[PDB]
Amino acid sequence: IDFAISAKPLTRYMPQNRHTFQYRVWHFVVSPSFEYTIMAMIALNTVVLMMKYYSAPCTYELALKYLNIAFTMVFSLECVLKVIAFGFLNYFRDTWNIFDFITVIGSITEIILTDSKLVNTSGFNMSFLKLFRAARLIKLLRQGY
Ligand SMILES: CC(C)CCC[C@@H](C)[C@H]1CC[C@H]2[C@@H]3CC=C4C[C@@H](OC(=O)CCC(=O)O)CC[C@]4(C)[C@H]3CC[C@]12C
Ligand SMILES: CC(C)CCC[C@@H](C)[C@H]1CC[C@H]2[C@@H]3CC=C4C[C@@H](OC(=O)CCC(=O)O)CC[C@]4(C)[C@H]3CC[C@]12C
Repeated sequence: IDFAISAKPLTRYMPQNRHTFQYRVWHFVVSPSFEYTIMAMIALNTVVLMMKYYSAPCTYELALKYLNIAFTMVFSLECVLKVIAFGFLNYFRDTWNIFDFITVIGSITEIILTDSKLVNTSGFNMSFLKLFRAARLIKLLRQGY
């Protein structure tokens, strides 16, 4: 029970400036119209991962392609909305953000390499990049405790 040896610090992410940007976005990030509106985008994104099936009409496969993009942008827009509102160094210190950073930087590059302008050759395969967009399911584990 004597963990008073640690756990001294608290939040300490206050910008405390009423600043032009930093205390304009930080107010947006906190005070849920964002905490529940990103807990709803990781709720529909765990439904477009279950909606893949075998022999889809090729316009079902296309609706999922443009939905996956429409969640990657939202999750990437989240990513550059917390480097701004918290600062770069205070962002990469929760370990639940450098997880959400990796999944988005790994799913941004899944959209590109499976698109044109770059070829899938040189004996290296983009099949393992599907794990990065199927790892957004673990973002639901965060609201366990
Ligand atoms: C968290 C959950 C409760 C929300 C929604 C998830 C499931 C209820 C949905 C998502 C994807 C669906 C699947 C998507 C595709 C198919 C193929 C489909 O096969 C056909 O094309 C034949 C008949 C048909 O068109 O449904 C049969 C239903 C099934 C398995 C669906 C069953 C219901 C699933 C699992
Ligand atoms: C974004 C989240 C909430 C996913 C839930 C959306 C689904 C309710 C939508 C998205 C893609 C839709 C599908 C896209 C393509 C088709 C093929 C379509 O078959 C056709 O050939 C008709 C017209 C066409 O798409 O060319 C019939 C409807 C269906 C199954 C749609 C049914 C409704 C779906 C599953």
